[PDB]
Amino acid sequence: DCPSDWSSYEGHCYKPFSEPKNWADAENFCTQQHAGGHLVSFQSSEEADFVVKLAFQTFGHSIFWMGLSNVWNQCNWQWSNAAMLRYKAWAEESYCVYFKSTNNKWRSRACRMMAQFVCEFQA
Amino acid sequence: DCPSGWSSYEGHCYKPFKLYKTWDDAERFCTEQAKGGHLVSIESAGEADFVAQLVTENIQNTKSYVWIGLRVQGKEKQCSSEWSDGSSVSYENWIEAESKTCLGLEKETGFRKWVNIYCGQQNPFVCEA
Amino acid sequence: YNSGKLEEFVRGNLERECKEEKCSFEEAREVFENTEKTTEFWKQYV
Ligand SMILES: [Ca+2]
Ligand SMILES: [Ca+2]
Ligand SMILES: [Ca+2]
Ligand SMILES: [Ca+2]
Ligand SMILES: [Ca+2]
Ligand SMILES: [Ca+2]
Ligand SMILES: [Ca+2]
Ligand SMILES: [Mg+2]
Ligand SMILES: [Mg+2]
Ligand SMILES: [Mg+2]
Repeated sequence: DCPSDWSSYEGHCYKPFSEPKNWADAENFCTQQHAGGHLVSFQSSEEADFVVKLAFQTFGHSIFWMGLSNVWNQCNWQWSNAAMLRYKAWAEESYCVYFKSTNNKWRSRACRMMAQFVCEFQA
Repeated sequence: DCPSGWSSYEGHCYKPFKLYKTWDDAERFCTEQAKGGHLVSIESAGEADFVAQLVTENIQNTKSYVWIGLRVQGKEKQCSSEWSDGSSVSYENWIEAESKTCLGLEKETGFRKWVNIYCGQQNPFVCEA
Repeated sequence: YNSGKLEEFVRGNLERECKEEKCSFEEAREVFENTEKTTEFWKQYV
């Protein structure tokens, strides 16, 4: 059974937070909220639906960090003319994933930016 | 030397187009504008500066984004493969437009920085040969 | 336009973000929440 301030769903515990934090600070904060804590991860649509609803029910319309970071840094970025990728001029260094509390769609945001978030751990 | 309408910079020829095409269409279009043509490849700060100047002088609308040739060559929506809790990323639910695996130049950053944007967006661009 | 603070916590608004301010394709999309509608908008916006 989850802590009084958390919500239970299929054997896991979830809790949304309103403190604006960047991705890294949010993830770190989650590890400190309970043993095995992390930013929420969606292993299925059912789980995602539960979390989105919880977030909206608690704080209304806002954006919430999910547990995915540096999502394109390992991708195979290549120049169409096959030129070697040496020089770099990225406007943003890293992107992270979040959801807007009105639906369960995955969205991207620079990891350095702020957002609310949802923590999760296995009960 | 470069054809009329094209501009020369360190051995290559560049040309901006005020045509709005998706990344794929723009890239294909560029391969037909000159032998060996492609969306521009920014390989140095100087080239980045040369292209920035070319864009400012030819692409009026400062609201537009300008395609460059660097993009994720693969089908992945993300390449992390793992959540912060250590579990694998299987289920996904991206809005395709949120998987910004293409890059464009824009006014706010002086057309010198690469901004992650949706590949299906129709934007003006620069070809290089 | 994105000031870079907490403005994206609130619902999108075409007038505020695209008319009174310059907006990116994505900001418009966060308003319509339909990529095609945003593409139609984009054609007439530029
Ligand atoms: Ca989970
Ligand atoms: Ca080049
Ligand atoms: Ca704004
Ligand atoms: Ca905005
Ligand atoms: Ca917005
Ligand atoms: Ca304003
Ligand atoms: Ca936004
Ligand atoms: Mg107004
Ligand atoms: Mg968005
Ligand atoms: Mg249409």
